[PDB]
Amino acid sequence: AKLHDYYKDEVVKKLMTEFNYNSVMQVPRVEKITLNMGVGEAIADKKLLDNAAADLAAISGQKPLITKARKSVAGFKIRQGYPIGCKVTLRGERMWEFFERLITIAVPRIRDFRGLSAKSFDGRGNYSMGVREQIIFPEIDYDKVDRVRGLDITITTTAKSDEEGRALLAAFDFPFRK
Amino acid sequence: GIREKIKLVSSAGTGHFYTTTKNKRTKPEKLELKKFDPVVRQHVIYKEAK
Amino acid sequence: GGSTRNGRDSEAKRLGVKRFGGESVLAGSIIVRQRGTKFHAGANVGCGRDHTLFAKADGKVKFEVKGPKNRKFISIEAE
Amino acid sequence: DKKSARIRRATRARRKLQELGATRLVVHRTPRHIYAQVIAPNGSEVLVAASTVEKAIAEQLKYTGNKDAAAAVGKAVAERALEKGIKDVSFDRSGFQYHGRVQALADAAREAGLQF
Amino acid sequence: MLQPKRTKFRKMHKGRNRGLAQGTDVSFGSFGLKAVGRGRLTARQIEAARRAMTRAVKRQGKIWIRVFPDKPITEKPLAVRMGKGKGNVEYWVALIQPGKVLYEMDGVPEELAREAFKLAAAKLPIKTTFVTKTVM
RNA sequence: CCUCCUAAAGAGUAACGGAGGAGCACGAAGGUUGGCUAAUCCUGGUCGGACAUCAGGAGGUUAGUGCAAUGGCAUAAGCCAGCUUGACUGCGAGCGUGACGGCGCGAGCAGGUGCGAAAGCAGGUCAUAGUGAUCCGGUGGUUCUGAAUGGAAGGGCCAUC
RNA sequence: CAACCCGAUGCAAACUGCGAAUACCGGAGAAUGUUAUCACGGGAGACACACGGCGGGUGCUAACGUCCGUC
RNA sequence: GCCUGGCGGCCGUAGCGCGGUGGUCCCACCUGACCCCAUGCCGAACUCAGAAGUGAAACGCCGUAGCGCCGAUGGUAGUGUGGGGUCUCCCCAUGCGAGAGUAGGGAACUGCCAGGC
Ligand SMILES: [Mg+2]
Ligand SMILES: [Mg+2]
Ligand SMILES: [Mg+2]
Ligand SMILES: [Mg+2]
Ligand SMILES: [Mg+2]
Ligand SMILES: [Mg+2]
Ligand SMILES: [Mg+2]
Ligand SMILES: [Mg+2]
Repeated sequence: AKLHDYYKDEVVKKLMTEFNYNSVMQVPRVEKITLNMGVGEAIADKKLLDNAAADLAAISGQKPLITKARKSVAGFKIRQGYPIGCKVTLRGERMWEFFERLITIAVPRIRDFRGLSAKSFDGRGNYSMGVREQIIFPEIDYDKVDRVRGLDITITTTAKSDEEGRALLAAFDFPFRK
Repeated sequence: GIREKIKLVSSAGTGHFYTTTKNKRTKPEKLELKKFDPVVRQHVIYKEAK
Repeated sequence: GGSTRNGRDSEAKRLGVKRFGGESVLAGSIIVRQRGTKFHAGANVGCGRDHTLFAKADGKVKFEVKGPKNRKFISIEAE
Repeated sequence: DKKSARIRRATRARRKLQELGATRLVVHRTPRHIYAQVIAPNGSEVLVAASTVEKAIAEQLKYTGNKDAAAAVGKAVAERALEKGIKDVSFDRSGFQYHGRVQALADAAREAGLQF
Repeated sequence: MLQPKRTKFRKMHKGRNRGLAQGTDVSFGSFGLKAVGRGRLTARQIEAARRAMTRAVKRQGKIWIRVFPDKPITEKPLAVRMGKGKGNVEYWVALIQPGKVLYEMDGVPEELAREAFKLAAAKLPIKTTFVTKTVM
């Protein structure tokens, strides 16, 4: 909860005045990181799936949820069932600890990262940016992996607006781009 | 069709038995499930089922 | 040419409209292929496999309309 | 609404109880409290009741809704619904997974004498 | 030359009319043709009339057609026995009844519109009349 | 044989009338207990593009239903999982529907099951198609009968091909 | 070039967020009706109908046409 | 009587939207989570032990008629029996009499038990 405390400390108040909030029980709280990584493919290999899973199982201290299809009406293929991903949301402590893991060592462990999207947000006020490629960060070994990786990440905050979404993260150490 | 008829026999010495169908083309495992044996008037384990 | 054929009788309907003698279990309504057309309620219920409004204990028939979203509902109070 | 969900879960048996028209023993739960009441078949008038929201019980209680605390609540409605000449009733966990406090109290009213 | 692009069914029962349509008064132009009689337009008539209608107004103004065929109407071949399956959809009729609003004009003098719908009802079974916009 | 219209708001109705389907499928796609709920669009997201997976918002049975159509379904019958064998045996108040043969619905009772803490639910599948009477025989069971008597062949009865 | 959506206008046997007359089913009541009603049993004949009215399929809302419902 | 919770009646003039609003009573979030129990990943949900905080969300109220919804009187359509004209349609007598639309209504009402003022 390292960064978690920071929220209650530096954050919250920063927003309480900047956003001029009336109740501490309003300040846009951080509502679990999601993580997905729609590996897909499978068919060709099928093993790369559990690979993309084991990879996530490392990126995160929890257990990957190898998701399935749904519509089946997919040109690519897919038939109702059939593996195709591994969301794996974040759990409170592990969540913030993760929010710490990255932004402090992940985003830092770049490839050429010269700023971060300031519009990866939504309408409600939630951000979700793709890493483009797993930076090999604290995962099961480094030079010991497989054909690339990459994945997606979403924050999702109680922010009533994308604007308020900016305040959050901004109060933290979100590198962003400006 | 492809659904052959099966004869679930009683594990008890009684010659009593049940009848139904099965798709041996995909379910080679001999079916058993336990039913009621009128003769002994007591439930038991019925067998025999392609 | 294709056009032809058709099912047989298949009555299914109200055979015990409103209050009736309602014996131990007449029918009150055999309008199969339903649940909402006629719902099992009151002293009467059953609603056999073929969605046939059973009708228990002897008495009169009511034919009501209760619960959220219309819902006919049949039952048999005492007489 | 997490509440709107719990309702439909019980809307089932709650209808089954009506079907049989048996005096059900409702039991609503909440973070800080544990309620209980024996409503009549008609589901309009309640015969008895006993909830942690009543001083008499709260006093003798450490913390409202503490299992062993959400037990006397049942033992109470029990006798309370026995001196009334009431007995042999149906339990309605009202959507609450029969396992925690609701699990208890039920054994309380059960042990107390209630038939169910 | 005006029929439905699709129909869940190939043939419709004979049926019949019952007078008094719905489109009583104009609600698009300010003139138009009225029913006055019960009948049915072979859809080919509605077009035959439209052409005469258009080619009279020169171009000025706009026109409307509140009537539509949608009705199959079959026919049985010549030398062919009876009762051997329903005939084949030959054309498409447009059931109309008294009060029915056939067409409608607006951007053209009533003197023209009038002397235009006449050159229309000439190519029509049902006896039509003339109508105005009417504030109500 | 099943479904809709024809069919005039009970049942039922004809045509070489207008339109489709069945001759099966499932040891789970049955039972129960526990839990879940869509289609579609918008927006924002590595490879993800018309169309995979993810996040939110709108949406509300327009999804789904093993297979036609109609009716039905959120207490879901629709979906997931645990454990199971009630797709049990003998009966059956009372009804519906047939000229008849017959077909259908069925609470409750007796014996034994299963699932559940429990109330309770289960006598196959959401229902309505998935079917062949009789005879002549085949198989298993039965101390019913068995042409002088004891057996036996054969016959009956029950299950079944 | 145009669907979706929005407002204005229609159409439907296999459309329905509405909805009659009315028929039908059951209950109570008076009057009337040589029991008209139901059950069982002896004897039947009859299962080519026709026209007209009304509601329809089919035909051309043709036929002293044809196939139903009903009088 | 004011407010709140549980359970029902009746199910749109009871709903939706929008604005205001209530709190450490009740409720809600909320805290903590080895554990009971739970996640085809997550203490999100269920589940347990409970502060600190806030009514923010939800919920409950109140106001508001923009979207629902209820909805006549009158006229219109249809129709039973009797009669009449008639190209397949319609008229008259007389009973029954819609649907839509208009007037207008309308921001639910109500019982039982419990807890706060
Ligand atoms: Mg009928
Ligand atoms: Mg996208
Ligand atoms: Mg089926
Ligand atoms: Mg009729
Ligand atoms: Mg004959
Ligand atoms: Mg004849
Ligand atoms: Mg005849
Ligand atoms: Mg003739």
